[PDB]
Amino acid sequence: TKYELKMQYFDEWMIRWRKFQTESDWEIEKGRQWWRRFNMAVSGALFCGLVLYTSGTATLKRQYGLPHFFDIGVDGQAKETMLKTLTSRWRYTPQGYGRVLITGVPTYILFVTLEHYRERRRMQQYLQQNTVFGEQMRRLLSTGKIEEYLPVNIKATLPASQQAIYNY
Amino acid sequence: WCPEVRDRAELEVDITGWQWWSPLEERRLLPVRLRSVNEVREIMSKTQAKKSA
Amino acid sequence: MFLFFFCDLFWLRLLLCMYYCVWSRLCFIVYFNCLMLIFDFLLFCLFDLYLFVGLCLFLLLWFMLFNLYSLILYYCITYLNLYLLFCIVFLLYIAFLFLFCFLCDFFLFNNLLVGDSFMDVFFIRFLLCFLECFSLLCRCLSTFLRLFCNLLSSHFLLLMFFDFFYFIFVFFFYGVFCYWFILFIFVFCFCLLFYVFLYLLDLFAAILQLFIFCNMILQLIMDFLLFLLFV
Amino acid sequence: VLFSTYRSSRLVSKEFLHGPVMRFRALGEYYFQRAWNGTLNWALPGEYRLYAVMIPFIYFYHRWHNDHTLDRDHVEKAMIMRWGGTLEDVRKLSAKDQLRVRCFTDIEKLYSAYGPKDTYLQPPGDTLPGKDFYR
Amino acid sequence: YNMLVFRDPKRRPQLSEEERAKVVVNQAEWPEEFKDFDPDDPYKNSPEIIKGMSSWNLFLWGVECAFIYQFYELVFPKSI
Amino acid sequence: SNPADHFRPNLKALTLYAERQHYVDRWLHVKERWLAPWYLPWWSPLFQLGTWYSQRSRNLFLVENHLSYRPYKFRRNDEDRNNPY
Amino acid sequence: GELFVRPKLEEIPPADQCRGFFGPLNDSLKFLRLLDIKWMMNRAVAMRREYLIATPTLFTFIWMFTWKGAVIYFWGDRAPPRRMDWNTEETGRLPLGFKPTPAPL
Amino acid sequence: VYTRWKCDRLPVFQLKLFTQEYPMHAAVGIFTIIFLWKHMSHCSEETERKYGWWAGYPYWRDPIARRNETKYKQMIINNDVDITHPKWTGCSVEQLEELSRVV
Amino acid sequence: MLLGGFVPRRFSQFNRDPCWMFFIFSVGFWLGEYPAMMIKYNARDLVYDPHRYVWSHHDDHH
Amino acid sequence: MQGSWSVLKKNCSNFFPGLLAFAQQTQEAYGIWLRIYNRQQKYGPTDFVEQSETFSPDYHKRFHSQDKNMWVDKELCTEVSQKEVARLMTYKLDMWRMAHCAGALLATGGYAIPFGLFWLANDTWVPSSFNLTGEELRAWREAQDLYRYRSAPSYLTDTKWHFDFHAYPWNETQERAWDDLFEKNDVRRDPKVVRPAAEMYDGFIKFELIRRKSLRHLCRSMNIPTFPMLARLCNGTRVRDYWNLAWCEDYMVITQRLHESMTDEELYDYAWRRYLAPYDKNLNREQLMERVEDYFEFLGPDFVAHGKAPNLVILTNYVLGYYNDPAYLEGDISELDKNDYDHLASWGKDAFLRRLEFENGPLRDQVEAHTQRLLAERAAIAK
Ligand SMILES: CCCCCCCCCCCCCCCCCC(=O)OC[C@H](COP(=O)([O-])OCC(O)COP(=O)([O-])OC[C@@H](COC(=O)CCCCCCCCCCCCCCCCC)OC(=O)CCCCCCCCCCCCCCCCC)OC(=O)CCCCCCCCCCCCCCCCC
Ligand SMILES: CCCCCCCCCCCCCCCCCC(=O)OC[C@H](COP(=O)([O-])OCC(O)COP(=O)([O-])OC[C@@H](COC(=O)CCCCCCCCCCCCCCCCC)OC(=O)CCCCCCCCCCCCCCCCC)OC(=O)CCCCCCCCCCCCCCCCC
Ligand SMILES: CCCCCCCCCCCCCCCCCC(=O)OC[C@H](COP(=O)([O-])OCC(O)COP(=O)([O-])OC[C@@H](COC(=O)CCCCCCCCCCCCCCCCC)OC(=O)CCCCCCCCCCCCCCCCC)OC(=O)CCCCCCCCCCCCCCCCC
Ligand SMILES: CCCCCCCCCCCCCCCCCC(=O)OC[C@H](COP(=O)([O-])OCC(O)COP(=O)([O-])OC[C@@H](COC(=O)CCCCCCCCCCCCCCCCC)OC(=O)CCCCCCCCCCCCCCCCC)OC(=O)CCCCCCCCCCCCCCCCC
Ligand SMILES: CCCCCCCCCCCCCCCCCC(=O)OC[C@H](COP(=O)([O-])OCC(O)COP(=O)([O-])OC[C@@H](COC(=O)CCCCCCCCCCCCCCCCC)OC(=O)CCCCCCCCCCCCCCCCC)OC(=O)CCCCCCCCCCCCCCCCC
Ligand SMILES: CCCCCCCCCCCCCCCCCC(=O)OC[C@H](COP(=O)([O-])OCC(O)COP(=O)([O-])OC[C@@H](COC(=O)CCCCCCCCCCCCCCCCC)OC(=O)CCCCCCCCCCCCCCCCC)OC(=O)CCCCCCCCCCCCCCCCC
Ligand SMILES: CCCCCCCCCCCCO[C@@H]1O[C@H](CO)[C@@H](O[C@H]2O[C@H](CO)[C@@H](O)[C@H](O)[C@H]2O)[C@H](O)[C@H]1O
Repeated sequence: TKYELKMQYFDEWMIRWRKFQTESDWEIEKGRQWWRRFNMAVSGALFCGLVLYTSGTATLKRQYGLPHFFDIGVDGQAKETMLKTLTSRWRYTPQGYGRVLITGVPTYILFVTLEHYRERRRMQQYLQQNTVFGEQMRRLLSTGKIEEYLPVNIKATLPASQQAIYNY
Repeated sequence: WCPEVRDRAELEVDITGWQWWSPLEERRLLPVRLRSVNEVREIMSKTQAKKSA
Repeated sequence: MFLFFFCDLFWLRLLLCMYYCVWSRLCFIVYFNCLMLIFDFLLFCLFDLYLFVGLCLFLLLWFMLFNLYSLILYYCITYLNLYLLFCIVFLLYIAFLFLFCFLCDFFLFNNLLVGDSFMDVFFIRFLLCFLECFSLLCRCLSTFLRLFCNLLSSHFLLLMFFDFFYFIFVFFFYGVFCYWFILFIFVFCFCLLFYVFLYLLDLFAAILQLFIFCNMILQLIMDFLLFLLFV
Repeated sequence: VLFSTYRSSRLVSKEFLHGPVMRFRALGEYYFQRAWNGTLNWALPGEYRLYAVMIPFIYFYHRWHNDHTLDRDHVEKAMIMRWGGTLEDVRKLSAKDQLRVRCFTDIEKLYSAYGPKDTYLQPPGDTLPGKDFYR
Repeated sequence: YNMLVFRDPKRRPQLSEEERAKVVVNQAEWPEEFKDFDPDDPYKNSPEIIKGMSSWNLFLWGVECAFIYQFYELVFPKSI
Repeated sequence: SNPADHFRPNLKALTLYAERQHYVDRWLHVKERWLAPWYLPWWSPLFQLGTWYSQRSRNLFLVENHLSYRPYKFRRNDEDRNNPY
Repeated sequence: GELFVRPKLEEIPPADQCRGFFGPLNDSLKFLRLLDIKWMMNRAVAMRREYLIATPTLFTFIWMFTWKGAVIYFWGDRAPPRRMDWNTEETGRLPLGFKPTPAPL
Repeated sequence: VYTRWKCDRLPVFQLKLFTQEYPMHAAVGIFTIIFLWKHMSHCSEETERKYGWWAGYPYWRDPIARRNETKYKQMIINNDVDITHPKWTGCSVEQLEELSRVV
Repeated sequence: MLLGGFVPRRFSQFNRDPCWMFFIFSVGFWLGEYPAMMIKYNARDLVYDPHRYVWSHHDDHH
Repeated sequence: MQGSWSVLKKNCSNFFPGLLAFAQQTQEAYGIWLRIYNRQQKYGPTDFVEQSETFSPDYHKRFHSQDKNMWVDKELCTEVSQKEVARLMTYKLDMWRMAHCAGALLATGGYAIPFGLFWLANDTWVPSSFNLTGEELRAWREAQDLYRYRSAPSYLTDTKWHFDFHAYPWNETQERAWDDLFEKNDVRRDPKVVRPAAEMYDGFIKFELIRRKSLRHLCRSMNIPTFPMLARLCNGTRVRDYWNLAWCEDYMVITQRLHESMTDEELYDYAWRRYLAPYDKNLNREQLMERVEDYFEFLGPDFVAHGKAPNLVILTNYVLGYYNDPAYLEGDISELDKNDYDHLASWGKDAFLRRLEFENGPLRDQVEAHTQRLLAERAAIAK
């Protein structure tokens, strides 16, 4: 299922009618942002791990060998530990397109899958909302079209000092 | 009717070789000329001596 | 908002088509230094240092078709806008800069930290590095600003002087028939001299500004070029 | 397979419009393909006659465009604002009156910043209409 | 010579004085266009492009064109 | 003023106007039409290129909580500094 | 200007010789090397790793001159006003008696 | 022999030039074009009146008002919009009729 | 680059080449438009517009 | 080669059989490569196995080093035969092109179908397995040779122009080697005369410093797909692997003299994989043997002695010189009797042209003498 094609219209409409954005929807969007950042972090960690695993033995020796910039002692211990751990077993160290594929395709797949499922989660969350945004989302998924000016049609709640327009 | 020159120039330009001066190759080839008869005699004598030894 | 307009080069495009349907040699170039970067033999560069030649030649042609012909009265410099020139210089300068940066050779920037180890790192060298990193962008901005301001000022001055000359020539030529004809003749001769001088100055300045515009970009490129020696 | 990427794939015969093309090339080559026609970056040729012919033509067509399309707008604005503020009011005048007004506009253009300012500043005591004449 | 910024090109001599002195000049073989040839006025005898059309005539033609351009509206004015 | 007016393009022919909402919506419709078919899986790089950046920008806009007021981009008058409305 | 050759392992001075803001962070003060920026700069200069100082700067400038500059200019949040228009959290809720459409099923 | 400039057609040479000769420049140009059309593609009516006309805005006919009138008429007619709806007017239809009878 | 070409020695030679003929025609236009403007814009019967003080560009650009 | 409908039909008909054959070849080549990789990892030098880093002296960019990152397995004949190596090389080419096509398909979903139609209409980028008959294989080889002809001259010109513009040879023998290296295939080049160019260019540029544009041209000339090129260290790795396999096979053949016992078609294929023998030349066994012996001689004794081949850039130029055909010249010499500027005859000569003809014509000496005498007289009168 392709949720982005449906959700783009809803996002544009919300930006156009952001005045009726309840704190719940704002929290939903903040959570979406946080999950995007988390997905970026985990994908970057996976990419770094794959890069390190496929790195050449001489490259690892140069990177995790002498000299030590700080020379505190913990730095050298950690570098030696990592170097021994990497160089103990045999590792597939491809070069060129092969390393590119190995390091990128898993990262891209992970990031895209996480983002797509988070988008589905956000669609569900907006469906479960009891606000005008949730009603708009449900109507969009029902009729397939975005109904603009909906908040004023169904007379969504307004501040006490702005209810004169509904006075009809 | 001088295809070699055409091809070389076109290829040099198509590979970002815009410059039209080659001082080094000219320096290598500028003093080339057909030898005189006496020079040919001397060269032949040198070759004969080399072959003999 | 979408405005449809045309450049003022259609006749010049027609002339280019007419006179360049057949090949012709080129021996005079405004900025010849883009072709000869290396002067000491046996020095060679693995970087594509000759990539700027085509852009240089095209920019020279475009700016010469516009600026030089602008001296003709009522000719329009269609591109004469500050931010448009900024966009052009941004394109060129930032493209070359990102070409150098995509190389992913951090040592290339070691020369940014000015001075030697004797100088204090934090209070002298780091400040100098900051100033130089700022100076790169300032050089870009100065290039585009200079190109804009030279043309603007030159054409303002030309318009004002031409207006004054028209005024005096039309509304005070009758003085030739009067007893104060000598004053009018002196003024007219001075105006002719000023006219000639201004035209010569503008002609020279346009070409010189194009030369400088290309030289700034070439200097940017040269600042990060490293030459190996043949052995 | 649909379209060729090579310029060698001809779409017409070699003799198509040969004569007119030869005439056009003769026009192009006669004055330009000469030793003394050394261009500066393809923009400034060495033949004097090229300048002598092209500068006047460029000036002529630019001036015609400016006079009949650009300054005409300013002239029309002046006529409209000074004689009713509407096009019909101007058309109510005769051709000679319009000519007089347009020539006065030309006078103003010629004076510019180097001339008397009574042409647009009303001296005190003047009996001519002011700015609120049509208001 | 010069006409504004346009300078008349001059052919560089190629013969030495000794060789030059031995040259025999025979203007009978020269074309009628170039006889008594003068470097300072080589086109004095050059034919006119149009017979009877003087430079002053063209100058006056341009002046008349300018006068028309400036005076036609005075005689045949048109409404806006 | 008059000398400054001489530095304008001299060959303006036509001007067209269009609201940002309208053409953005039309572009979204075209993008949906071309990205809808089944033979373009959602995990394809093309689909992500089409959708992810737009989604991220719109989410950033929605999450925005600014203490200041940003005047409407397409007001009738934006030249008065003392009237943001 | 000229070609750069990385120093050999034996040409790199020891860490103890490096100086901080006030003085060398020798034994009993090694863990302070992490926090002293000037000590790190001097160590990088000694180790010929000057790029660590120059690369972050230049890139930062670029990042400001290219992407963040305009982002701040066009979308940045200006200083808040004295009298603030806080949100009453009253808008958005559906009215009483409204029958929302059923969710997909 | 084969050369891109002499053998390939113009579109192919254009793609090759801007993909394998000057790709970074093309990328920067596209970026700048997008920026210009995203942030420098709007002109308010007041701005048009001030600077948008060669000789000045002709207030005696107000072409901007006519343009907007045509725009709104076309939108209303094509989209079948009831401009008498309470949201547009802020009052019920009966109140509108009462006002019409009053004035 | 101003390298060469036909160069008339004096005015009378401008008719020896079509290009210079057109050039001299253009010069005649250029120089003769000025006397025309003198005669037209300094005429006795020329009259300033009575409504010249009703409106001016100075108030418009101000 | 340009696409065509006949080739499109051929490839469409043989699409699925071609895929099946490619899968079988993939299994076989995976087995062969597993053997070779195990042998390399077990008996390879420490630098080769550990992938020692070689950085450029200007921008410190890592690239494969010919001496360290390339190793010739002299004892590979025990585990792997020559035919298996040739099969692996052919499969590597086919797999590269198939992988690029598959990447395009995965990237663009179902929108690559028309591009697939363009692909199947030309044999340039289709695998060899798509040909099920001799005529189809001949056409495919012709297309590959056409691509090589299209690409190689640019690479050769790039190398020669850069070196000649930025450097010159040290001694006369180097000059002769450099000049004779880039001769057209219509003449026979002596490998002994040409070899010193390898050391000279090693002095100028090694394989570790090869530029990205030159690499692109070389990969084009080797029928290696270049889009997306990406960094220079991917196609560089492909080139290194292919030439390492070729060098191993060459050492095997030289040691075992297999080429003498090799049959005509197999010999032609062996030369072709070295870019020595185009199929359109219709070479016989004598010419193939001569070219192969010249290639072995160019490799030099040091190749057998220590497994060290000459500079790879110069080797590639030398081998690709066989695809640098003489510049075409068509048309009878009688065509030179025509004229090119008849269309201008109607225009005649203007005053300036008449003056130039008069001054620089056969009467030039008389005019010069008259002018100089007149000028001298005028100067004397002035003084
Ligand atoms: C190679 C290229 C060379 C050539 C370069 C040429 C160009 C010149 C260079 C300069 C650039 C010029 C600019 C050109 C235009 C480019 C486009 C552009 O500018 O877009 C910016 C544009 C700016 O955003 P925006 O549109 O203005 O909107 C602003 C909003 O913030 C947007 O909101 P959002 O929702 O998108 O979120 C964005 C988020 C982005 O971040 C995230 O989403 C989360 C983090 C992502 C991490 C990614 C992976 C990193 C590695 C993971 C771990 C690996 C190791 C694993 C193993 C460990 C073993 C122990 O950032 C934030 O909002 C900030 C969050 C920070 C949280 C901090 C919390 C405090 C604790 C942590 C910090 C303090 C630690 C102290 C420790 C002290 C110890 C003593 O886009 C972004 O920056 C965000 C989107 C892209 C994110 C990419 C993330 C990866 C970045 C690369 C990392 C690796 C390379 C760098 C290191 C290399 C070392 C060798
Ligand atoms: C529609 C899809 C959209 C996709 C968008 C994403 C981007 C494009 C995707 C990929 C496109 C295909 C082509 C990519 C380039 C290929 C390059 C190449 O040929 O490499 C060959 C090369 C193979 O050759 P090799 O001989 O095996 O090894 C190379 C030699 O070592 C070479 O030896 P060497 O001598 O050259 O050694 C030097 C080498 C050494 O490096 C390597 O080669 C090693 C591999 C790279 C390591 C990178 C990680 C380094 C550590 C990062 C630590 C971060 C900590 C942060 C902590 C934060 C805590 C809060 O290079 C370096 O030193 C460069 C280091 C990187 C510097 C980064 C500077 C960034 C500045 C940022 C400025 C500010 C940005 C804005 C502001 C942001 C913040 C607000 O490949 C690699 O080594 C790795 C290739 C990886 C390719 C990229 C994979 C992409 C995955 C994407 C996943 C996410 C998708 C998101 C989709 C979103 C929706 C659409
Ligand atoms: C609603 C009203 C209508 C308008 C609708 C507009 C819709 C707009 C949609 C929204 C667009 C938003 C974005 C707009 C941004 C604009 C930016 C801008 O203007 O920047 C300035 C910038 C100015 O650039 P420039 O430096 O002046 O150079 C561009 C020039 O085109 C010169 O550059 P170049 O010379 O390098 O170009 C190459 C040139 C190379 O040179 C040539 O090929 C020479 C010819 C040049 C033609 C182009 C110049 C046009 C000159 C003015 C118009 C000519 C007269 C037209 C007469 C119209 C009468 C009503 O070749 C061509 O131009 C190829 C086309 C040749 C056509 C030949 C046709 C032959 C037909 C023969 C038929 C025979 C039938 C026989 C039947 C017998 C039966 C018995 O403009 C551009 O760069 C192009 C902007 C275009 C943007 C796309 C617009 C959408 C497409 C609209 C097409 C409308 C077609 C229907 C019209 C129907 C009549 C009303
Ligand atoms: C569904 C998700 C999709 C995601 C989006 C994907 C978008 C498309 C991107 C391209 C993806 C790959 C396409 C298929 C390629 C075929 C497989 C392959 O690698 O072939 C080998 C071959 C390796 O090339 P090489 O130069 O020989 O490698 C040098 C190494 O030293 C070689 O090392 P060596 O010398 O030791 O030799 C080893 C050799 C020895 O073996 C042999 O000799 C036997 C043959 C083995 C290979 C057979 C290949 C057959 C290809 C044709 C297949 C049939 C096609 C049929 C088409 C018609 C169908 C109707 O075996 C290999 O070739 C192994 C190579 C390493 C494996 C690479 C695969 C990694 C990714 C797969 C795992 C993913 C896990 C995800 C986990 C998720 C967790 C959350 O691949 C290529 O030709 C390279 C690809 C060329 C196109 C590049 C296009 C740009 C790619 C940029 C990627 C950036 C990251 C992703 C984000 C993108 C954002 C813009
Ligand atoms: C069922 C099958 C099996 C399953 C599938 C298997 C997988 C298949 C897929 C993989 C296949 C791979 C192999 C493909 C090989 C063939 C490739 C190819 O195309 O060859 C050229 C191929 C001919 O090849 P060939 O004859 O065999 O010669 C090959 C030679 O070896 C010549 O070789 P060459 O090397 O010299 O040629 C190479 C040439 C290839 O190119 C070409 O040759 C150009 C082709 C197009 C030419 C078009 C000319 C005609 C234009 C007409 C315009 C309209 C006219 C008016 C129409 C009016 C209609 C009413 O140049 C290039 O390679 C340039 C590459 C450029 C790459 C662009 C990358 C852009 C990246 C963007 C920047 C990103 C930066 C990072 C940003 C990161 C941000 C975070 O071209 C054609 O066949 C021309 C087709 C033209 C079609 C008609 C015109 C277009 C129609 C468009 C319709 C649109 C409809 C919708 C409109 C909607 C409007 C709203
Ligand atoms: C006079 C006016 C005429 C008209 C002019 C028209 C207006 C043009 C204006 C602008 C022109 C310049 C634009 C330049 C942009 C900047 C370029 C740049 O920075 O490039 C850097 C850089 C330069 O490339 P390069 O690899 O160094 O060498 C380029 C040479 O051309 C390689 O040359 P080579 O000789 O070394 O190799 C030759 C041969 C070598 O042979 C091979 O390599 C074997 C065959 C390989 C097949 C392809 C393998 C691909 C593998 C996967 C690649 C990664 C995918 C990433 C994920 C997907 C992202 C979408 O390769 C080929 O034959 C390539 C065939 C490609 C045919 C397609 C060309 C485009 C035609 C238009 C089709 C699309 C129209 C869309 C718009 C209309 C929609 C209705 O680009 C890359 O690194 C390539 C990245 C490619 C990523 C995928 C494409 C991303 C762009 C968006 C695609 C959207 C698809 C939409 C589908 C339909 C939707 C409805
Ligand atoms: C491959 C990885 C798969 C992971 C699958 C899921 C793992 C288990 C759940 C992980 C933890 C989730 O818990 C997560 O906590 C953070 C707070 O820290 C919440 O985040 C909340 O508070 C933070 C506080 O800064 C706000 O910025 C954010 O807007 C708000 O939503 C997330 O809404 C919640 O989802």
